This record gives sequence, C-alpha cells and structure tokens, in this order.
Amino acid sequence: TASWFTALTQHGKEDLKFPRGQGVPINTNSSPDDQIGYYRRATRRIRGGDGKMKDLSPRWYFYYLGTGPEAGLPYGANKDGIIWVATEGALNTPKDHIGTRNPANNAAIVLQLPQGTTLPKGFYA
Amino acid sequence: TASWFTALTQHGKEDLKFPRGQGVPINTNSSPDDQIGYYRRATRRIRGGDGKMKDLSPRWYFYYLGTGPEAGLPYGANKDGIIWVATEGALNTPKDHIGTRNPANNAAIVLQLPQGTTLPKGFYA
Amino acid sequence: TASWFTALTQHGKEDLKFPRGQGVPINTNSSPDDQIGYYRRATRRKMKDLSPRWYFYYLGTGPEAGLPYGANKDGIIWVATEGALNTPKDHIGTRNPANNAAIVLQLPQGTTLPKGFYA
Amino acid sequence: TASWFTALTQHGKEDLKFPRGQGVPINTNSSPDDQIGYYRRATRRIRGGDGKMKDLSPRWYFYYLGTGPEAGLPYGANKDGIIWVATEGALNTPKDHIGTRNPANNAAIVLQLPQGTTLPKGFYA
Ligand SMILES: [Zn+2]
Ligand SMILES: [Zn+2]
Ligand SMILES: [Zn+2]
Ligand SMILES: [Zn+2]
Repeated sequence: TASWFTALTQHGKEDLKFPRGQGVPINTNSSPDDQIGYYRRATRRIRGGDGKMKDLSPRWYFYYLGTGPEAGLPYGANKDGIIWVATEGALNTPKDHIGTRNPANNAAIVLQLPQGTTLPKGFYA
Repeated sequence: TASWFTALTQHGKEDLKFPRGQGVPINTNSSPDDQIGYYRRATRRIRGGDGKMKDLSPRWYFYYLGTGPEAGLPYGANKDGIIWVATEGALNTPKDHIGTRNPANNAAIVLQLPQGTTLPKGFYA
Repeated sequence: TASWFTALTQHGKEDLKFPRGQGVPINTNSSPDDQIGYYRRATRRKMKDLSPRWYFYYLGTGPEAGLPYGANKDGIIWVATEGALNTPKDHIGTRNPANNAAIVLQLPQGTTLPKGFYA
Repeated sequence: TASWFTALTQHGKEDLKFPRGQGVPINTNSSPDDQIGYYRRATRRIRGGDGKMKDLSPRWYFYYLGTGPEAGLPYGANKDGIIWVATEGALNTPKDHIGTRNPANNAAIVLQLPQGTTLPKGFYA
C-alpha cells in the first residue's frame, strides 16, 4: 500500500492543480483507459538538527481512481488534500487491476509528466 | 520466487502472443545467448464495487528459460498460460546464472520491449 | 539526520571558498528562494589526519541551524545563488540516513573551486 | 562496508581485465591522484526451486587502492579474483580518505566508464 510513483513536493502556498487533461503520470505499462486518479497531500512534522519541531514541505502522491487511501471516492469528490486528474479517453471505472505498490516487491516509478505539461507553480521533484 | 520484471497486463480478450524473434524484455545485464524464456499467466479474483466476486485483468510474467515456476519445461512445450519468446541468436540452454528474483533482496525491473514490438490488442509497454 | 549531499573533499591546503553567487549544490527539488546555506568542515583520524570533508546544509538547518547567513565562524563558509531568500529552510530540513540516500554533490558547469577540490 | 559502485557481472568464462589506463569508475568528486584500485570477484551459489545448486554470475566490485577487503595489498599484487586498474596520473598511495561505503548512509554509485569504452568480453551491467 504505497503510490506507484514518487511525490511532487509543494514548496509554494498553493494546493496542487492541473488543467483539464493534464497531470496523470506517464506509465507506458498501462492502457489509455487507465489514465485517471487523484493526488493526495501527505504532511510531515519532524525534529531538526537543532532539536526543534519543523514542518516539512507537503508531498503529493498519485493514486489511480479506485485505489489507495481514497479507493472509495468517485472521480471529482470534493475533499481537502485530494485533487483529480484524467487524460482524454480515460474510463471513469475503478483501476482495481493496477491497485497500489508493495514497497517489498517494487520500487516507486519516478513521476514524469508528458512534455508540454509543466509542474504547477510552487511544485518541484 | 519472482520474475525479474514487472507484468504485461492483458486488458482485452486476446492472450499474450509474440511473433518468433520478439517479446524478450530488455535487460542490459544479459548476453545475446540469454535472450529466451516464457511468459506465465497469473489471474486473481477480488470483490468489486457491487460486493460481487470478479476476475481482474490477467498479468503475464517473464522468466528466462530453465528458471521460475516452469524451470523444468523445455523451450516450445505446449502448456496453457505459458507462451515462449526467443531473440535471434539466443541459446536453448537453462539460464541458471540469471535465475529468478528474491523480492527480499531486489525490486522488479520495469518490463520494456524494443520500440515497435508487436503486442496483441489490450497489451501496452 | 545528515547533509542532503555528499562531501567536497579538501585534497589541498586551501579551505573551501566560493565567489558570491556560486557554490550551492544542484537540487531539482528546491526553489530559487532555497539556494542558500553553508558548508561545514568535518575532519577524521597508525595515527590518521585524513583530508577534511565539507558538507552543505541549507540556511537554518543542520549543526549551525541557529547561525544567520554570513556569520563569521571557523569551519563554516556561506554560499547563495542570485534570487535566494535569507529565511530558514525548515521545509527542506536535513536528511535522515534511515529514510534517504545522500544526493551526489554537483555544481553548475563553470563553478570556480579552490585547488584540491573536485565536483 | 561496501564498494562505492555497483558491480560488473561476468556472463563469460574470462576474468575481468582492462588495458592499462582504463577501468577506473567515473567519480567527479575525487582527484586525479585517487584514480587507482582493484576489482574483486564475489561469487554466489544458491539452491533453486527445483532443489538444484545454481552458480549465479560472478560479480566484480571496484575498491580504491588501500581500501576494502584487500586494503593490505599493494598495486599489482598477484592474487586470484583481484585485478588492478589505474588512470594516467593516479598516485600509488592508499586512499584511506575515500575508504568504503556504509550502505545505511549512502547508495552505490552506478558504475560508469568514459563514453566510448566498451566493457571487457563477457561483462555486462
Ligand atoms: Zn523550498
Ligand atoms: Zn491497466
Ligand atoms: Zn548470461
Ligand atoms: Zn580523494
């Protein structure tokens, strides 16, 4: 139960957003029907080298529709820390056949977006 | 016992098939002699969104000749859920020196095929 | 919790130093605002006096998290890229060796290094 | 305690060898003086799922002169499973300052040789 992909890191103050049709990570081993899901914000509060509590940049992880922590949400569900992406031609059906990644069995895929798609403002990898 | 590579997912009703000479996954850590093996079908059943049991898209896993669940099958042996692939120059000898992957020690390699490889409808790489 | 980057090794007698605008390690997971910090000298030891290693920390992180940019102190040198903000980089912090590997320290093509430094 | 670099895998029958001046892995964070060491053969015998013993391909790991399992050997020491490499200008002095890698702290560097250099016969990565 992990994302198939590495995270997008939020350095800026804006939540992640993509224009309609953009933001689905490249996965050559998946069908055009599969190209739909959400990014989920994950936050960390950690102790620094000075021994004080610190807020790390929020990280956003991609999950295919009907997988991951919000497997039960339908496409477009309005919820804080959840944003939706879909490529033209994707089917609005759960991607049970893809599921989530077992870190014991598989490494994360480095998240890459199609040439032309730019990371939204304040996002780095 | 695991495949060195991630699966090819069967999205359509066509079984995995390659023309003679095609379908061996790219692996820079292998000789021309080594480019031969089989794909093995794995199917799984889960409870769907309706709460009814359903068959997920079959997955096909590549094993080098003389390794994996069918290590004892000779090249070309007719068995359901087994298909054979070999690159030009590959030797019909067991690939003991490559063996199979231990998930505890190694992550799967992302299965890649040469650009232009013929795949049945509903297969992507 | 360690440096995000591998060390610059001092092979010569010259301490690490960079002209203003140079010396911040390349990190694609950082904004132009973030391109500021210090290198800290670490030295190790029949009896051994091994080449000093200099480790990069973002401003307001690591062993000298409490020092302001430009503080004059032995074994600490300061670097900043054009456009960097003089604010602590708490959001980046330091690396947990248990969770993350060090990034190989790389400098932009053309960066000036003292004699006995290589990157 | 590990090699700084990933292994070269011996698929062929020949031991590793490089022409004089070649075979030192690229390491931009080291001096011209540092460009000298040995590769050391490591072998693995494992029992397969068929209950048969399998000799996995020998792996050759690079260590800087005066580091690693043969830290005590001088440059050119004649010993089975040890082969020597040095770049023009390297100094015949122990590289104590480099030492070996702690896998807990650092990932292996992918072993790279200068563009154009081919791996010796029977070696793959
Ligand atoms: Zn930042
Ligand atoms: Zn799919
Ligand atoms: Zn081989
Ligand atoms: Zn050195």
